[PDB]
This record gives sequence, C-alpha cells and structure tokens, in this order.
Amino acid sequence: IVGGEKALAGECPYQISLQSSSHFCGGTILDEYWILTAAHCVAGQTASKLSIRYNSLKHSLGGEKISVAKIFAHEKYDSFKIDNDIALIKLKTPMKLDQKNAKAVGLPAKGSDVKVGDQVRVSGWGYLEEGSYSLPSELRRVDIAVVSRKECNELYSKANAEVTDNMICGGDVANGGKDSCQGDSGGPVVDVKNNQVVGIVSWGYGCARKGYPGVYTRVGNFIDWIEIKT
Amino acid sequence: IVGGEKALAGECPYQISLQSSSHFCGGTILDEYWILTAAHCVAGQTASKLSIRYNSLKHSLGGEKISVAKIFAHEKYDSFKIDNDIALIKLKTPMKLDQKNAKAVGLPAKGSDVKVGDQVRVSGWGYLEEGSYSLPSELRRVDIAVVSRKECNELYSKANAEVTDNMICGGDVANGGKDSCQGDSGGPVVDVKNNQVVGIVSWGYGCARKGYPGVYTRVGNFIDWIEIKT
Repeated sequence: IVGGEKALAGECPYQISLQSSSHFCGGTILDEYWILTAAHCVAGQTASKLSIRYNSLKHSLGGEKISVAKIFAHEKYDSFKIDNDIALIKLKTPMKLDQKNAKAVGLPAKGSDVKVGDQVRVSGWGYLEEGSYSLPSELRRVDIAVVSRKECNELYSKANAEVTDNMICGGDVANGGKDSCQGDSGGPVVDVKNNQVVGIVSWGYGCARKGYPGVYTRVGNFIDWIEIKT
Repeated sequence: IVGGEKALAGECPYQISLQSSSHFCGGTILDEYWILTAAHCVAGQTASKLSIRYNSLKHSLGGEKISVAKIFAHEKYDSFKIDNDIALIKLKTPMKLDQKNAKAVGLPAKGSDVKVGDQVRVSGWGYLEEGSYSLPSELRRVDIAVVSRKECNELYSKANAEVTDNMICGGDVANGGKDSCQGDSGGPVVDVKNNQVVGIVSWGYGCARKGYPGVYTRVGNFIDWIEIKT
C-alpha cells in the first residue's frame, strides 16, 4: 500500500494474508469458510500448499493460520488481460469471526459499480513504494477516490491495456502517490460507509504513478458467481 | 502530520489554516463565525493580524480567506506548562458552511474524556516528519490510538514534563511513527464515529518518537468555557 497509514485494531477486520510458506497476496473474509481473492493470486497453485493468516495486523505473526482446502478461480480468467480476476478460497477449518481483527465484510448489490466521487479503502501488506525491497510487517490502509471507468480506460491506452466493465479504478490521476502495490493483490477495496467489499486489488502499471490508477476487480459483476460457488 | 495520508475531499471539512502572512497553525470549525484552536497559537497576537483559510485541502491556495475579528485565549493558559491550551477565534465575516470541504464538527459532552481503546483522527499541514523544514501543501490526517493519561504522564515524567487532567494523549508507544508535528498546532483531534472534536494538537517532545506521544488539549474539560464565549 502506497501513501497509506498503518491500520488500527479493528479497522480492517476482514483482511487475510494468503501464504505459501510466507505472504504473497491478500484476501477478504466473506464468512467463516470463504475468502475472496484474485484469480492471478491462486492461478495454478495447489490448495493443499496454501494457507491464510487471519485475526492479525501482522502477516508473519499472531492471529491464527488455517490450511486452504479449495481454490475456485474464475472460469473466464484471462491472464493476459487480467480480466475476470477473481477467486474464492475455502478453508479446511472455520475462522473464529466477530473477533475485533476478524470479521466478515458484506457484498454489494448484484451488478453495482462505483462512480467518480466514491471513496474506497484498500488495505494489505504490499510494498510501501513501487519496488521496495521488503513487505512492511504491519497492515497498511489507504483511502483513494474512484476514477471513472472511461477515464481510467483512456489513461491505460498509453500502456496498451484495456480497462473493462469487470474492473474499477481508484487513485490520483494528477499526482499519483496513493495505491495498492506488489503484495497487495487479491486484497480488499471497501466502501466503509456500507461495509461492502466492492473491489479486489488486481493490477496496474507500476504503483502510485501519475496517470496510472490502480485497477481493481469489480466485485459487483461477480455477485452471481460468488453466491453460486458458496 | 507524521505517518498519515492525504485527506480526501470531504473527509476533514472542519480543518482551517490559521495564518499570519502564511500558515502557522491549524484550527477547527465550530460554526460560521467560530474556530477552535490552541491558546499557544494566538497568545500575544493581534486578532486583525490573523486570517484563516477554509474550504481548501491546500493551506496556500484555494477555498476562501477570512479575517479574524476576536481572540479568546483561555484565562488560565499556563505557557510554561502548556496547560489550559485552548483558544477561540471569531471571524470578521461568516464562513459558508455545509460545503464539501467546509462543515463544523460537533463538541463532546461536558467533562468527557477519551480512554485506552479509542482512536482519534488528527489533521493538518504540519511537517511530515521531525525536523524536515517544510510544510506539505496538502492536508494530512492520521488515526492514532489513545494513550492513557497515567501512561502518557509516566512517559513524559522523564522529560520533566506533566500531562495534566486538562490533557489527552495519542501515539504509538511501541513504534512511534504516528503523530502531529510542527505547523499542526491548534488542529483538530476528532472522534470520527460521533463527529466530535475531543482534542486540540498541543505539544509533544519531537514528533512520532515512541514513548513520547503527542499531547492534546482535552476539549471535554472546556465545554462550559466554549459554549459560554460563543
């Protein structure tokens, strides 16, 4: 997370750390058994080899670790376009929720989107700057403004990339400096007001660059897919 | 502000910049005519040497500038102890409130306090770290944990300083890294949940050093004092 601040106890209770030997991606608690993350995070991984840490502001210490039992990556996931970039994880044993740093987040209405002027909170243990040498140990969080789909799409032409109906953007076009980064991927993007996960940290060009908003998977487009799979 | 993030549109609509040719202190909109700040900001200053900038996330650009007409420094302000460190300012002309970036914040109940477990948001244009001699141009906010009076008192009980009953503390005692700093003085300390200003940025030893938390004036102890003057 770039341009964020350290999360406080109970601020982002839905955040999980997805791990294989150590942290590589974030995830969002949907219930006792089910974690939401990115397809690109779980793509060609073995469930048996992945775990999560929940209930902790530190990725490598505290809370509790659970084995993953199941990986569900979107069937239309395109690794080249990073489209349909969503995955569900099912855990081998339940998380104890309602627990201050362990609490589920809500799902938005089916087919909803964000609009310019919405603010959203993005959290995780990713780099503090594009290309730092280590992950912070403490959870960061950042509030960023949503960027119109059309505008974000137009900015990313310069990089030859499309932003689709399956994606939302957020960040600061003019100045950069707020964003998710490497390690943040599959992490939550939350409407705090309504307590709803609206996005997944997905991709972008570098981190926090001027003109290059972070792109997030638009959760409103997979409400179908999530409720079936669970 | 150290260890914070750029306030977004609408997040800190009660922040003002108090200025003498340029910014040197913060303050909080109580209503159209009234600004709460620190006695140490206004003491031995002439009202009509002073102006505020409201309705901007920038201290030197934007919003509107309004002249000060009156200064009420607390009659028990002790400048050696920085105790009773509260002032009220009345403006020459009213602020247009109920804007995106201009609203009043509320006052806590008479005699209230903060406890361990509470978090408060501190905002302003102060230095982004200790001794970095330049103001950010954009408003920052940080959320800190409350530190008990007792603990804070023991922590300062070592720089020969006393945290009195008229004072509350915030900071990270383990890590430091989150604090107000120079230029942030008189700025608001808010309980975001209830939309109440419970503190005024008062004093500290350095900025964001662990075991030297930021010390704030305890607004709950001046509720009588404020409501009378207005």
